[PDB]
Order: sequence, then structure tokens, then C-alpha cells
Amino acid sequence: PISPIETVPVKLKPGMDGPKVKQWPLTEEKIKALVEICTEMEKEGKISKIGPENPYNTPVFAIKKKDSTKWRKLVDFRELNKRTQDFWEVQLGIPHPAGLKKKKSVTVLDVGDAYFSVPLDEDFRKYTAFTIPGIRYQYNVLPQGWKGSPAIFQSSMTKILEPFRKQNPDIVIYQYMDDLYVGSDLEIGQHRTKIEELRQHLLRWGLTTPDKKHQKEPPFLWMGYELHPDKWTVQPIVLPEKDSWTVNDICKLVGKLNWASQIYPGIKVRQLSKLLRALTEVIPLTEEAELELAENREILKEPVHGVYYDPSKDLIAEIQKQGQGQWTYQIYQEPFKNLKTGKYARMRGAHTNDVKQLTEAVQKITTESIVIWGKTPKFKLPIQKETWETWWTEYWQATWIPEWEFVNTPPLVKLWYQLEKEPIVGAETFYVDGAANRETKLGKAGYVTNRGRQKVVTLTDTTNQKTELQAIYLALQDSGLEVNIVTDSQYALGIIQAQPDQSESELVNQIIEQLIKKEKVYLAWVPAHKGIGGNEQVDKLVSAG
Amino acid sequence: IETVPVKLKPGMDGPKVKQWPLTEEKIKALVEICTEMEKEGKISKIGPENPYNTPVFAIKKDSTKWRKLVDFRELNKRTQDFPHPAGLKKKKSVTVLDVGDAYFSVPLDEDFRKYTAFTIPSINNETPGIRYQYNVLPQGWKGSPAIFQSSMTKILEPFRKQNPDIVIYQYMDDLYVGSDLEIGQHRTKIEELRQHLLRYELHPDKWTVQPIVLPEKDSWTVNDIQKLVGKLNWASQIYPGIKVRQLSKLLRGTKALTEVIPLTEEAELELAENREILKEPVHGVYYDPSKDLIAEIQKQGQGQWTYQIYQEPFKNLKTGKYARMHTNDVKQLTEAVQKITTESIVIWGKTPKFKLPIQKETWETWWTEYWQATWIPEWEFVNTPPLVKLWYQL
DNA sequence: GTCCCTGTTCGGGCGCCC
DNA sequence: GGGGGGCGCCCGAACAGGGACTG
Ligand SMILES: Nc1ccn([C@H]2C[C@H](O)[C@@H](COP(=O)(O)OP(=O)(O)OP(=O)(O)O)O2)c(=O)n1
Ligand SMILES: [Mg+2]
Repeated sequence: PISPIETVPVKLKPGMDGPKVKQWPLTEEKIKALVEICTEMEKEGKISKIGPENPYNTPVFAIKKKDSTKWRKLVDFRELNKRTQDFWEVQLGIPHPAGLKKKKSVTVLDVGDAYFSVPLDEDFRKYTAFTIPGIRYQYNVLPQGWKGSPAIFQSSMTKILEPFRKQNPDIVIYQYMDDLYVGSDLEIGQHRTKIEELRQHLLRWGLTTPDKKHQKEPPFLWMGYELHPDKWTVQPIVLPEKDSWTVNDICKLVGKLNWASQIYPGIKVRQLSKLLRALTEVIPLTEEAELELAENREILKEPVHGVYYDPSKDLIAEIQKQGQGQWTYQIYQEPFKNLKTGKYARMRGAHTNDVKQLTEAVQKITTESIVIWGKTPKFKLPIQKETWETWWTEYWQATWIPEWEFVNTPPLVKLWYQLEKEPIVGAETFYVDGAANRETKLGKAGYVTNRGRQKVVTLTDTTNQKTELQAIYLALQDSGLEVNIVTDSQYALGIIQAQPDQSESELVNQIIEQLIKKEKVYLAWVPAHKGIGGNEQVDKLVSAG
Repeated sequence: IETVPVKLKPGMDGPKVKQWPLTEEKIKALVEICTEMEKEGKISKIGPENPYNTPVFAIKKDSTKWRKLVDFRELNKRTQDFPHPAGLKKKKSVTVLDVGDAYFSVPLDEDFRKYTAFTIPSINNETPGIRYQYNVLPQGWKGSPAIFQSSMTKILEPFRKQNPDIVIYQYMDDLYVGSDLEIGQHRTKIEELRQHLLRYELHPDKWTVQPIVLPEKDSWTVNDIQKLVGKLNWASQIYPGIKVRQLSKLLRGTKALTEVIPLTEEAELELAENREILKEPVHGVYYDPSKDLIAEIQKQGQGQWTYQIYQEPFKNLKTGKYARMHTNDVKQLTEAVQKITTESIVIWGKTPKFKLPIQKETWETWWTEYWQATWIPEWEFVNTPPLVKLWYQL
């Protein structure tokens, strides 16, 4: 049946016209599938035969549904989609079972042939012209393949449920496309009554709810999960086992894993992701990668569930450090009863350290808790209050972590060295510098010390900033456990003062090692070329090119 | 009440900003507020055929009462262009009133409404977003003071006549009311005006400018002098007139950083004159309204924040200090940004563009939890050279 | 001006949902 | 096989912006 909802006014992008595209050849099994579908839709006024008034055409096909049995008619509107106006998508995200509260009674409903129940704007029907190889039709309803269809259906669906929702404020209806999860705190019979009210409300608006997709008993299949009354589970995740992985194969494995990490603690994909730095390209696994893959494989073998959300309790998130910029977290309310889990692993910044990254993790989780439960969680972090305090003093930026409590569970996040705030008495003073020729790429790094030591190192295929980092490296390399280094490189001073423990740069990594080995380091800055000794002396030494 | 046609600047489409996630509290408020706003015809539901969007959130001012706030910064940037009292920055007491509810009485050009579209999120995405659009002058759009200016004049006219010593300035949803009354006098005047409009608190003169100031110590190390020469070399750019040659002459050779250096009497005096060249007011800096105010903020630590407002580099219009205290940097930084904006609106009736010393994500995760203003300045995020933060140190 | 380096965004794969 | 919207993850490509440099 077709909804008596008002159509949504749609137009083409200006100066453009509808699609004219040859109908590619189809399987015979699919044509029988399609005429079966078309002859029926046509009797229901969902599609209309057209003539030569309609110049347009757009290819059609059909794939099998999850069902084994019924076909889904589709239309490669890729071209019309280029030429259709912009919509504002209204689907802002994906409901998560961890955000569901416990309900006395639950129902899951799906709408029968949902799109084909929402009428399409009259003035736009022309462009939806297609051909079944052989009859020529246009759409009077939403086509599956148009880019307007999801936003229009979702919005239309939302209009339709608005009355029921106002009339029934305390019946909760999660609404994903045409899928509905309906929860009530009613005894089973009063609930079933309410469901029948709903189904008939939908029917009045042309959206049927076939009993075949009407779930009445736990466990409910919903949004890719099984929902039990006290716990939820993800429908089994089956990783490939192709012992000759390709870039496409990897991407599917990284994808299934990230999806898996929402309830599986300890998933890592750094070493897998690292691999893919076109799609048919086969890549050899690294050791680190396969070792990882196996670790995940062992994780997935275990049985795990999530729980539902009690708003009367707190949201707690604890974060584990996984190493190499990797982090897992567990969000719960009662210990060892996870709401959900997750991983942070985004590398951002050429140079960084573990406290920045922890702060980024806290941020991601905060944003995500806010989407899912609408509030920030309390944090349990493997970082001592003193460590954070130091970093929030030492750092020239506004940084902040919400309410949180330390947890002794290693690897504890630390600062791996601390630059001195004041120059070090009885420490050799190095005046470092570097210069590099733009044209030849030759350059020199080196230093001059208050004790009379001087050294220049010649470099090849280098850059100015590199030569300044090289000069500092050189000074760390030839200094005692305590060193005063004076640089004129704003660049270098900015990197090192940020106290990184990791870098994309091999050279900065080599430097970090030196800074961790040293016991006191002090970095002072001076303006370049201003006769300031002995930045002056090392400048002459280094600038012979 | 017929409407004023309103255009976008040429070659410019309307805003298309994604809504950010809101807390349950804020959504509950927005839904309640929007319901009532829809009952009174002030907003209408719209579908997804309207391709425009603009974020909304909500602030709680100790109250039971939330305030919707639509982030119209793009729309304002994109709206065809449209009174500044120098005497307002002098008043002993200035009060800020929210005259935003006044705009809901003037309807809005039908062909413009589409660009005011906003979307309300649901907790845990239980539903698609619910999209609205405005039918009256929106609060937070720069068009709403303009269109309503005419009416705004008629309303304050007799209050200004009867109080010609009181100065009333309007910026966006805001009414700035400055008086030279002892507090209480001023207060009773403020409630005289608000009661007059149905039919806390500022003091612009006690505002401070933060000079650049030099260390005073009796023995100087090479390190001390090197930092000093570095600080002055940069201040040379702001104030021509600052000299380092004599001090820089003490850093002849390659000395140990902790060596003490007796100050030669030349250098001793050069350091003295410099000190005064800092207190001397900066020269040759004219506020240009055709260019926006830039504001830099630097975290000085221990709840101390410095800032400078300038239109061109090193040509500061004002330079200040903002001091506070479970210390929260994000909370302090947004309190600073609101403080600096307010001062900027008072002095030049233009909102500044902030260069914020914070990670973009950290700022976007929390700033609305401490916002209290009806306007929102534009901003960009910067990784400030740890040099500049020592230049302005106290 | 150029070159360098760093940060952001955006668009392309893949995952999952309908 | 092949179409669509959403969110997620990774990646690399453009481009933005400040600093250092050439004379
Ligand atoms: N691969 C897919 C799956 C779905 N949809 C859209 C159009 C569908 O109508 C709607 C809902 O999907 P269902 O699987 O519920 O399909 P229908 O509602 O059309 O059919 P059924 O009777 O099998 O439920 O989402 C789509 O465009 N592409
Ligand atoms: Mg269905």
C-alpha cells in the first residue's frame, strides 16, 4: 500500500537534466525476478508504464536479500544522483544496544517493502525512468538507489511516528530506517496491545508490518546483535583465513576487527593497518602483523556479552595502554559487566607522547559516551595524578581530562624525561647549530662548548630544520649525563619542549632515546645571527656552505 | 509587519554545518524549547529537501531556565552586509541585558528562512534528527539587530530622553547599559529599563592593560642575559626603540650558562631605558573596521592567561591578563574568550577572531559546557611557539 | 617570493546497519 | 557483480600557515 503522506519536494541541480543511460544486459533469472516485482508494483500504482514522452532511462538490477528467497530491485541511479539536489541527511548516527535501558517488554518490527510505500514527488518521477528487458516504467514511489531516498524515508518515517510518540511518551521506539525496536515497562499483555496500536498506526500511514519480521520473544535480532533480556551479544564475527592476504583482504579484516572491538576487549590493528601504506595488490604479512592477527584470533574465540544501561548508576570508562599508540577501553557500571568496549589508535602528530594520546583517547570516549548515553563517564586511567599534574604544568597548552581516578594496572602512562626549568650548574654548555644549502642539499650540523670542544658533521640530502635537529642530536651524543644545550632553532625547540616519546622521524626517535638516557637536560633558545656568543662561533663553523 | 528582503553575499551558498552531539540535559531542553517555539509559530518543521544546516545547543544560566543558542557564525559570515559609543568604555557600571526575545515579533523574509535550518539529535540515535527552520528573526543572526534597529530606536527613545546620561548599546541579542551611578542607583535604573521593556555586572574602567615588563635582579647569569636579549629582540618588533647591542656584547665568547656576568654600566643603563620604552604607549595603531580583530591567548600557567588584540601583527590594540584560581584549563580558556570578546564588543563593537592555544578536539568536546554568552566568536586553533608565552610573562 | 614541515580536511577503500 | 544513506576505521592527497632563507 502507498502512504498518504505528502511527498517531499525535490528538484535537479540547476542547468542539468535527467539521466539517459543504456539498460545493461541482465541474467534471465533476474529478469523473471524483476518482471515478478514490476508486474505487482504496477498493479499497486507504485510504478507506471511510460512512453516516448519520457526520454530518460537508468539501469536496473536485483540482488538477493538476507532471506534466501525474495529479490531486492535496485537502480544504478549513480548518474541521476550526480544531478539531484543536495539533501540534509537526518540520520545522525547508529543506535547502540549498550545505550538501551532494561525493558519489561520488547518487540522488534520491520516494515514490509518500506521504500515502495512512500510516494515520490510528481515533478521528479520522470527522471526515475527505467526499462525491464520489454516494458518501460517510472517510479511513483521511492527507488532503491536514489540518494534522496534514505533521507526522505527517514524523515517521512519520523513524521508518521510523531503522533504515536506524543500520545505514547513512555513507549520507546528506536527507529533505524524501517526497523523498529519497541520497548515498554508494561506487563506482556498490555504491551502487545500497545504494539497492535502501533502496527495499525503504521498501517493507516501505509506502512505494513508483516508478522514474519515481527519478533515477539527473546533473543531479538536487532541492528546486527542479539538482544537478550539481561545482556546483548554481537552476531558471530567470522574472520577470513586466506593465507595469502591482499589489500582488499586486509581492509576487510581490519574492518571486521574494528567492528568487533565494540564488545571484544584487546583488539589491535596497528600492525595490520601499517601494512597498507590499489586493492588487488597482494601484501606479505609482517611478523608483528601476523603475531597481532593471531592475538585477535584468540580474543574472538572467547564468549562475551554486553549489558544494558542503568541511568541510576554511573558511567565508568577504564583505559588500558596497548603500546605503540594503541589503547583499549571498557565502559561499565558494575565491575566486570561491560556496557561496551572499544579501541583508540589514531596516530596524530609527527611527534607526540603518551599523555597527549591518553588525552585524545579520553576525548574520543567522552564524545562517544555523549552520543550513546548522553553524558560523560567517570574515568579510570593508568596515569598517576602527579604525572598528569606535571604535564599540565609543563605544557603550554590548555589540556584537560574530566573526573578521574588512577588504576595501578600497567603499562602505566608516564613522562619519559623532563627538561629542566633552569640551567644546570656544572654541565657542559653546548651551542648547537645547523645550516643547509637549498640548491645542493648539502649541509652541516655541529656545536661549540664552553669547555672548548667543537665539532662539525657534514650532511647530505638534508634540510635546514634537519640540520638543527642533527646539531642537537650531536650535542646529546657527545655530552655527559648532564647537558645545557643552546639552540636558535624555534622549530627544534618546539618539538623537543613538547616532550615526545614517539615520532615519525627516525632522527627525533634517536634524539628521544638520548633524552631518556640523560639525567638532566636544559634547552635554552637564542635569536639567530645577532652576534650572540657562542651561537656566533658555531654559526661560522657550520655556515661554510 | 511585512518583511525586509535579505540576501546572501554574491557567489555564496547557505551554511552546511553538521550538528555536534549534545548531552541529554541539553537535548531535553532544546526539545522542550523548540516545541513551545513551534506552538507560537516562531519555528516550523522542515524536511531533508532543505540542504542547509547550522548547529544548536543550549546553555543553563543557578537557574531552572535554559537558553537555546544557535551557532550562526557561518550564516553571519555569509549574510549580505549591514552606532558605536566611545563613551561606553568609560562607565563605572555597565550591565548586559538579553533582548533576544524581541526578535521573535518580527517575521523573516520567506526566501531566507531556508538558510536558518537546524537539527535536534536524539540520545543514542533513537531517532533521525528533527529539522526546524525559523519564521521570525533568529537570535544570533546578525540580520536580526539590523532589521529590528528601527523598532529598537523607538523603544529606548523615551528612556534615553529621560536618562540622557545613561548609554545604551546593542550588539546582537545583547543590550549593553552603562551608567555613572553608584551601584544600586544603577541597579534600580537597570530594572527601571527592563520593566520599561516588558511594556550582571560590568565595570569597563577597572579594565587593565598588561605592559611588557623586564626582569629586575641583582646578579645576572649568561642564561639570564640570553633570555633577556631574546625577549627584547622580539619586543623590538612591537616597539621600535628597544636595543640589545650593549647587552648582547656581554655574551661575547662561549660562556657557561650559569656563569654570572657583571653588568657593564652602559648595558646597565641601556636596560634601564628599555624598561621605560615598554611603559611608553605603542605608536601608530588605528582600529580599522574593514579588517577583523585577531586575538591571541597564551597559557601562562597557574590560572594566568595573557592576550593581545591586534589587526595587523605587532600592532596591538590592547594587551591583557586574565587571572583565575580542580583547575580546568578548558573552562578557564572559554571564560577568558568570553571575557575578551565582551571587552572587544564594548570597545570596538566588533567580535574578535581567536587564535586558541588548545587542541581542536579538546576544545570542541567541552567548550559549550562553560559558554554563557548569547554570541559566539569565530576561532581557529594554533600550536603556539613556546617562545611567545615567555614574552608576555609576568 | 621558495622550501620545509606540520596540521586539517576531504575523499577513497573497507566494516556494520537498513 | 553492479545501487543508496548513515556511522566507524585507516590511508594519502591537497592545501593552509608559520618559519627560515637569498641577497
Ligand atoms: N541494501 C539495502 C537495504 C535496504 N535499503 C533500504 C530500502 C529498503 O526498503 C529499506 C529497508 O530495508 P529492508 O531490508 O527492511 O527492506 P524493504 O523494507 O524494502 O523489504 P522487506 O519486506 O524485506 O522488509 O532500506 C537499501 O536501499 N539498500
Ligand atoms: Mg522492511
